[PDB]
Amino acid sequence: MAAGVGIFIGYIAVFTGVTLGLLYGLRFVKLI
Amino acid sequence: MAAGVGIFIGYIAVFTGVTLGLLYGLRFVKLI
Amino acid sequence: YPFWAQETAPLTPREATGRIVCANCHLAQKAAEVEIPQAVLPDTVFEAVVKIPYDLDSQQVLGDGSKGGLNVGAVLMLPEGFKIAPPDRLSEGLKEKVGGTYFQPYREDMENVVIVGPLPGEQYQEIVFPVLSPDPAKDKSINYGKFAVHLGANRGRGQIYPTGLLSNNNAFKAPNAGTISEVNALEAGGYQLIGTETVDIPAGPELIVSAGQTVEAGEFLTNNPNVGGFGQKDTEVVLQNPTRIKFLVLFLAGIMLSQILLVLKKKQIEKVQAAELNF
Amino acid sequence: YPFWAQETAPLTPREATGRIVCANCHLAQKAAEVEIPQAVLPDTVFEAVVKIPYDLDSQQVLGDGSKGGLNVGAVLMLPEGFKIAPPDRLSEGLKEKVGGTYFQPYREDMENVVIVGPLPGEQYQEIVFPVLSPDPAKDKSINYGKFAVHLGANRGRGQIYPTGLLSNNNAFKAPNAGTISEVNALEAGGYQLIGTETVDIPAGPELIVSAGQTVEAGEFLTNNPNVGGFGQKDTEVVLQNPTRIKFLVLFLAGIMLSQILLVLKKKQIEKVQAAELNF
Amino acid sequence: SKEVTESKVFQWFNDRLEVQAISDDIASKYVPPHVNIFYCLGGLTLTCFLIQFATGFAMTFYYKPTVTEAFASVQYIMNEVNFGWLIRSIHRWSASMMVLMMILHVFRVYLTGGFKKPRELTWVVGVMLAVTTVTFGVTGYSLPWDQVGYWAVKIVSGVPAAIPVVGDQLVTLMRGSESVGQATLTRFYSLHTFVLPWAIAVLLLLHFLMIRKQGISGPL
Amino acid sequence: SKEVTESKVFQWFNDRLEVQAISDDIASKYVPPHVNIFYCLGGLTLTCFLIQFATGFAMTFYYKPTVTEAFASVQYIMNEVNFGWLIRSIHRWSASMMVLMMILHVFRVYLTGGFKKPRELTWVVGVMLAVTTVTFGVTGYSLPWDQVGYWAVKIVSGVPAAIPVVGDQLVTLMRGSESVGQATLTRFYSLHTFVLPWAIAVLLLLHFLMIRKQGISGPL
Amino acid sequence: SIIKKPDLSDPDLRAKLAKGMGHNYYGEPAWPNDILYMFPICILGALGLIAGLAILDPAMIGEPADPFATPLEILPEWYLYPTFQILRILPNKLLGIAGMAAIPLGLMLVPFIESVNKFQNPFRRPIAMTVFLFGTAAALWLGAGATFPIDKSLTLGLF
Amino acid sequence: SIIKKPDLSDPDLRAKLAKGMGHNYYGEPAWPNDILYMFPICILGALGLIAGLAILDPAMIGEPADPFATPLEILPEWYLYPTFQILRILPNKLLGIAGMAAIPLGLMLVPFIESVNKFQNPFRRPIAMTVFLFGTAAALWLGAGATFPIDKSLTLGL
Amino acid sequence: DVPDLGRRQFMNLLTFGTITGVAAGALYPAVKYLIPPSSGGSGGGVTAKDALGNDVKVTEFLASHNAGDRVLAQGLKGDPTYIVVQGDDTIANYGINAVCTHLGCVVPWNASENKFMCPCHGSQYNAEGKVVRGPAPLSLALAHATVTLVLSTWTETDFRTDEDPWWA
Amino acid sequence: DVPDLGRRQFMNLLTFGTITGVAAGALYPAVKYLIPPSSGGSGGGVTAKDALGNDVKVTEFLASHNAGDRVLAQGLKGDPTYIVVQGDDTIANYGINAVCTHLGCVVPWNASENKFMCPCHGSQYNAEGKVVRGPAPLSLALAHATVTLVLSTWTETDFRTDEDPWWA
Amino acid sequence: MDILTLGWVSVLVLFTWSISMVVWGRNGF
Amino acid sequence: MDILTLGWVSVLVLFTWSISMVVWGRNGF
Amino acid sequence: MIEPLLLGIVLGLIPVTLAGLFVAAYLQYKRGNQF
Amino acid sequence: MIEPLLLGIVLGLIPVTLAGLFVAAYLQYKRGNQF
Amino acid sequence: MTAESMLANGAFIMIGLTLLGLAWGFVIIKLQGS
Amino acid sequence: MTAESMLANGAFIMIGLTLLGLAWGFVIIKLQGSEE
Ligand code: HEC
Ligand code: HEC
Ligand code: HEM
Ligand code: FES
Repeated sequence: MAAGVGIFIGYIAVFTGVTLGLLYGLRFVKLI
Repeated sequence: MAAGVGIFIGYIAVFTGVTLGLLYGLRFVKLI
Repeated sequence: YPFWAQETAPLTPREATGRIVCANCHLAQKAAEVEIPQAVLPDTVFEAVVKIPYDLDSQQVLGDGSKGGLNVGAVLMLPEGFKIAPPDRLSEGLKEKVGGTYFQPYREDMENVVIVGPLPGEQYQEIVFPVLSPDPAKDKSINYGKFAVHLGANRGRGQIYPTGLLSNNNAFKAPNAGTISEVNALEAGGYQLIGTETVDIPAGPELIVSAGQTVEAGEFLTNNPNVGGFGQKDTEVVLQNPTRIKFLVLFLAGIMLSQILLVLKKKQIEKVQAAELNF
Repeated sequence: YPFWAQETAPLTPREATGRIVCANCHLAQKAAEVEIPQAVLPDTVFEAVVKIPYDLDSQQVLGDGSKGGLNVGAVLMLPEGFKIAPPDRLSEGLKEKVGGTYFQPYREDMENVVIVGPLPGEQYQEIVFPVLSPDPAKDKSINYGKFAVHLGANRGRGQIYPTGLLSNNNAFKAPNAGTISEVNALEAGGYQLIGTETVDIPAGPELIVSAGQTVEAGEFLTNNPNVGGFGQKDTEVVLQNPTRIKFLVLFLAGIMLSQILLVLKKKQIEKVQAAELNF
Repeated sequence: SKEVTESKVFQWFNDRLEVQAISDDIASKYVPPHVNIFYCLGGLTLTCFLIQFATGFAMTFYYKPTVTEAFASVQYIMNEVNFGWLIRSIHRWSASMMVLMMILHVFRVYLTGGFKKPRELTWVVGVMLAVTTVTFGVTGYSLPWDQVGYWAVKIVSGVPAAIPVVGDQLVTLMRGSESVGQATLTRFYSLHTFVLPWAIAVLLLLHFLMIRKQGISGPL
Repeated sequence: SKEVTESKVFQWFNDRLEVQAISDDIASKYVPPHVNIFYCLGGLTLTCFLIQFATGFAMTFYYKPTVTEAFASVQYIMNEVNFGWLIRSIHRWSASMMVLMMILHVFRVYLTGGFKKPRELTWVVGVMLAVTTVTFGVTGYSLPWDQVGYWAVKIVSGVPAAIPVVGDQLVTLMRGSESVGQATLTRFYSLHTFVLPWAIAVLLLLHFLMIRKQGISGPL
Repeated sequence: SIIKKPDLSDPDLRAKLAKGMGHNYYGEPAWPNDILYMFPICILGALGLIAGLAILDPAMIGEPADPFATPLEILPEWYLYPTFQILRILPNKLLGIAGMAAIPLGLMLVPFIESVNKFQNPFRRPIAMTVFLFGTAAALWLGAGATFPIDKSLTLGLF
Repeated sequence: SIIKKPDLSDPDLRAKLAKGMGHNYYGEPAWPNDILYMFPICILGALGLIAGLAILDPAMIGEPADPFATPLEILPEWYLYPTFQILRILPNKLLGIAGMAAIPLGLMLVPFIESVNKFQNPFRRPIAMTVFLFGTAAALWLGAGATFPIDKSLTLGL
Repeated sequence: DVPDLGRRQFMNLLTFGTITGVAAGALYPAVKYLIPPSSGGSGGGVTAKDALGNDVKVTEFLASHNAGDRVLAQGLKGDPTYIVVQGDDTIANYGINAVCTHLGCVVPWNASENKFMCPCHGSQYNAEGKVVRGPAPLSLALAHATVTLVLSTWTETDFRTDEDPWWA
Repeated sequence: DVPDLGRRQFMNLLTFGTITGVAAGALYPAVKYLIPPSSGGSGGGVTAKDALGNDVKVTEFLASHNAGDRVLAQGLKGDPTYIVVQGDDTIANYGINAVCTHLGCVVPWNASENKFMCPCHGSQYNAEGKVVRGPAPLSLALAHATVTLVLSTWTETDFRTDEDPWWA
Repeated sequence: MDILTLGWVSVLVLFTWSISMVVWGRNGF
Repeated sequence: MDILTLGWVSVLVLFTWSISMVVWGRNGF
Repeated sequence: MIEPLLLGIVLGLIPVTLAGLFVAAYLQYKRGNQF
Repeated sequence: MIEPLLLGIVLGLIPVTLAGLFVAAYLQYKRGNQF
Repeated sequence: MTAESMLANGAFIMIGLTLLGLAWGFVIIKLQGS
Repeated sequence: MTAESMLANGAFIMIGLTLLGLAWGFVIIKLQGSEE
């Protein structure tokens, strides 16, 4: 309930980071 | 197998007769 | 005989595999037919015609060793509630048709399974069973519907007695291979074959293997004089409810009246459509 | 006491209706709660806190008749395979937390059902059971899944002895209606009452029905001195397989990646459509 | 009403769902003169299936699909339940008549060139419907758990044991166990009452949709 | 593959069945700006039913609807069958989430005026769908034949007895007998696996046909 | 308006007729002439025939299953008589499986094997008719043999 | 593309809009933008949540049914908590049946009772929203009380 | 010269009324099938069955149960019934239907307080079935024990509430 | 720039391959669920069952059969296997699997002809199981019947056809 | 006056009459 | 750290992320 | 089990249906089509 | 029986869905439509 | 019928009844003409 | 998260996570820009 908050924050951060990375690296290579 | 033939003949005759009677009666009373 | 089936299998003549226990001793298999009505009404007497066919010009060997005619026998397993009609209820025409044939219930309270025989085959190749159908209206443990009728019929002598011994109405074999070379009539039609290997051929069969020849192991020493045989057959009989048929007739007549009315309605709509075209 | 439950119901402390046998002699009803973790790992020592709330200041009539404190006791029916962890498996913190409380398996091979008590309720408001979850990987008779943990906890003196004789911690009732019209203290705090009416009252309860008046059939003659009660709490615990959670996390991460890729594909298709309209 | 002749409350539905669109769609099709009495066969198959959908439905209220009660439940239907004999016998006879009508429908379709271009997919889905109907019959033959049905399933289920590698796995999959027992009865009841009704419904939907789209075949 | 892009072995299917027609019909629909995330709820309800159609399907291969084998079959699914715990738990959870998504879908429909004219029939069919799902869970709550399900049915099945005229007759009709037992289990299993799946399929077809015909409701 | 002639002056109907479709656009109207008045006739006929067969020849309960006793005669339903026959006379069980599985797979190739000509009349496709007649005769012969001892299942008795 | 504006110059579309229908003819295209790319997102989310709940909170087996021993607390599924509560608190069992059955039959009259006004926004339907909020609160209160003894079931422990 | 609305409606009525008669004659068997068959015996032909479904003999109750105990057995209409031991004998002339008259739960016995206490809502019945407390509207039914066993239907007037048997 | 056919096809591949991976990960439990559980007893450790499902007791099995009598009982994988009484003892070294090798019928034993004769088509076996007549392609499977009853899977060389066990 | 004969004949004539009515209503074979 | 917490968090983040992806993909709420 | 009535129905309906189909095909063969 | 996690999910998703629907209604009520 | 072994008899009856159904449909068609 | 009873906590978490999911969707919309 407490370390779960940290895991939630890290999990959201990791998936937001990979979302933005895929978006910008696929728009960069004109794929999307 | 023999009286059955008679029953079948009579039964066909009866239902054909009522069929024709209904058809000609409804033609007579302008229902058809 | 049927009572040997009563003694060997006293609970029922039909095993769980559907095979009548008469085949344990009667080895040959031929045709045996039963003419049962497709449907019978409750509390009505009907004849079951058991045909036990075999040519009347073929004579089998007898126990002593001489040849002679055959004797038919049968077991008819009817559905529960059916039984041989008493002489009081069956008609005079059926009375002269069944003759003086004797039927036993094969067991007490098991009157649906009726045995008969041995009867001579010269006049009993066709046996009439005056079966009496039960009425589910009086008996509440009996229901209408389709049920199985089993039959097992035999013509000749059996190969094996209830004590396991072999009759003379079969082909005899060798215990093993050897050199017998000893054929002699044992004061009758039987032989005593004795390298030295003990075997006895009864008076019935006739030796086929020549003396002084090295016979194989388990080979036919004599021919097979089994003229008769045992054959079984299962059919189905419908214990029918007359009320069912009455309501069925009413239902089908209503269906056909509906069909006629449908065709008349189509004719009326055809005339209406022809009017709508010729405006 | 729980050993009286072992004697009254030597098989199971629970009936098929779900009621714990404790309520058979503990007529009152109170609140009892258990903090079982929703999910536990196999072969993992975990604490189950059984709280038996009652007011510490409130005092009940003792066995002799005087007021006194309340002793608490409980039965915890852990799922099949669970057991109180042996002192060696407990960590130092948990060992210090549980204290010197003594637990019993209530039966042979029924170590999952654990009784405790009587314990002084002044300090044992909460009793920490050091439960040890089983290991389905080793124990082939135990499976992972959600199981029911029943709890029956009592804090007051029982009303009925194992022989059926009532205790003094209850309100007494007249058997029938009568004008008993007599009170006499039997050289102690416990007075006795003497149509023909025979009612005896120990030193526990206090009278509310005056003397020399009509007593109806079955009315509360005395005050109800019970201040405690017995309560049940049916809860659930999940014996969880860590491999299931690992594969669940992997599967959900795959789902989230798939959703991200679906949104990216939608963005690409929107980009394509925005140019196809620019014709 | 023939399709729609004279209605006033019908406007409430027509303003919302436009039922007259369905009316004018149904009344726009025509039956060509080359349609014989033999074109009624496929629909008859459907009729029989509907009976199987009906009388089978009823028999699901009393049949117990377990090896200790399947035979008992069947004879309870036949003897104790009101008109249970009629429902069960209708189910059997209409299964047989479904297969017969389907065979005659195949004969008609082959003998009128109803499968040729552009009706290849209709014929393929028809063959799949035929396989589904045969599966209905096979899985329903063992449901009574009488001796004939039990031995028929024990024979047909051990047939895949001839395939060299995947034979044992296939036999186990069809039987639900090593041998024909309770698992086989449970799987066959699920096939007969759940799997195959939905499969044949999907196949019938495809079949009828293709027939509706492409119409009936041309004259011979 | 987006809608249709460069499908050219596809000319066969388009020539026979003209499936470019349904392709263009599907691609001719638009989603208005006012459609927010709450319009995904009803579809989620359907999603849940699809899961219930699958996992429940699977549990028909191992569950035996008999009072002497129902509970044992359920515990056999949980303990012995591979991923049987997963299938059964998914079934229960997706039943609960079906009903929850249904309630949220009703909240969306009412709080967006989606039931107003001309969508009264859609709301009526939806209420019938809700009744079907509620009775679906009612019939399935006792299939395990544990204490909870058996006693819940024994409680809810004797309720109609308060009706004076046809009370006990209704109680006997739902229970399949005078008392809750094997007949009740068989009838409830037939309702759960056969009757109500078809009823809810027909109601879902009507619901979706009305929605497709009339489209989504107007902006708020 | 009894029969509507095909309007060949319609380009869409002409295209459909060239493609093989469009035969549901002429003749008697489907509704209500056929679907409403002729379909229920066949429905009621089927219902009456099946109910009469059920009443006059009710289904038989049979004997309870015995895993230890094989019946003398075991048979599937009638339509499985040929395939069952293929199972019991073919010595190679793999060949029996192949023969049983080649019926559904061979029947799906009929619209593609016979895609050489657009002739729908049987008298204009004699090879197809010979193959179909041979297939019907073979299926009926195997089904008849399935009700015979395995020795006589081939010749059915031989006169 | 981005969005298609409603073509009000179209007569059929305007007629549909006047009738309340025809709203699926403007905005973002349904395929593949939403049906092919947004629907699978929700389907995968629902499947993942249901599988996660199944793994982290499996379905318990229970105890075999005993016709002679009713359990201490018997309850239907959560969505039957309100109606079951009605059965508990209405002493007239016929009235309890009527009240339980008036929910599905009472909802079927909602589109016809509220056919007075064309408005769809909740803030333009004061009486309808008052009734809806009162009914939702009452249903939640009955469902919450269903998990209480029949004594304090009307106060939720006050 | 053509069928107008009236004649067409009359022909429709005739044709589809005959079809509806056929349909009713075909649906009567289906409805009669879906109604469970009456095979519970009779009101006086239901014996006392145990948990396993076997009848409990009156002779067995000696040395098998204590004195004054009340034990559950299958009774009239299948619902559980408390067969009462009278302490000296083994049974009585009546058996108390254990199904609660409020909702339907089986009411357990409570020897200590001499009352039937429903565990779901706390309703109380006395040692003979009469309502004492709780939300129960009616009193527990009575099963007339016969062999001293068969739990026939008790139709004699109530010896508890002084009225006709509500269960009958 | 606009994503051309190649880029859109690659992006489709990525998205729907992740979709396919998730779908396969979800379907693996579904496929493994429909596969029957690995609970077919034990290929070498299952005792002998009678038609009533009970263990057949050797003491009951002894002194209950004649010399050279073969009665079949449930065995390996539920297949009926004959437990031969050779005349002196009540057991033998081997158990002949009654399930025929032609279709799957259970061959009965005729002690009259001292042979296993299939009833379905007339396949015949010798006293030990070696094929001598009929269309049965291979010989009847054997087992190990040991007690002092447990029958285990046969692995040693076939003492009848002089070959390795085809069933294995 | 045989009831079994009456039922069999009724079924047979239903088959024949259904065929004949489909032929008559559709006005040809 | 914990594994039960890890699974619970995974399910919770899946719920949150499904909502977030539906919102982002449809470009608003 | 063999059902003689069902097999009789099958063997009476198959040949006559085939004969009728061939007769209808012949009748359409010896004349023209609808257009 | 009572399932606490499921009841928590229900009691969390009902009010938030109602509040979100009312908020979306308010946002569409303070603003116009497309046509 | 009231006679079993309805295989050959059943086949002949089905053939004859199909032919008679066709024939009687045509007979009624001919007799219905005004 | 490895608690004992998740009725109140479950409801609060569900509400908070729904709101957070909407907020994070809008955050990603803001952080995706318009065109690079
Ligand atoms: C008895 C007189 C007949 C005749 C002449 C026909 N059938 Fe049927 N039919 C049924 C169904 C479900 C369909 C498919 C519906 C669809 O295509 O969506 C058909 C189709 C036909 C056609 C072709 C219609 C078309 O549009 O191409 C024809 C010419 C045809 N049938 C002839 C269903 C049934 C029945 C259901 C109970 C019955 C009875 C019949 N059909 C009987 C007949
Ligand atoms: C072995 C125990 C047998 C059983 C079972 C059945 N039969 Fe038999 N039968 C058997 C033998 C050894 C003999 C001949 C004995 C002798 O001393 O000759 C017979 C004879 C008959 C006959 C007479 C044949 C004739 O006289 O030519 C009949 C009619 C007969 N058996 C009938 C019969 C039937 C119907 C059976 C089944 C119920 C049956 N037998 C069983 C040996 C055995
Ligand atoms: C299994 C049950 C149900 C399923 C699968 C389902 C599914 C759907 C779907 C997919 C839609 C399209 C719009 C959307 O998704 O929001 C919809 C709309 C609708 N639903 Fe349902 N629903 C179900 C039950 C209900 C219930 C219980 C009601 C009402 C009590 C209802 C009434 C409606 C109405 C009126 C609409 C149209 C609203 C509009 O167009 O704005 N449905 N439903
Ligand atoms: S199993 Fe077929 S011949 Fe023996």
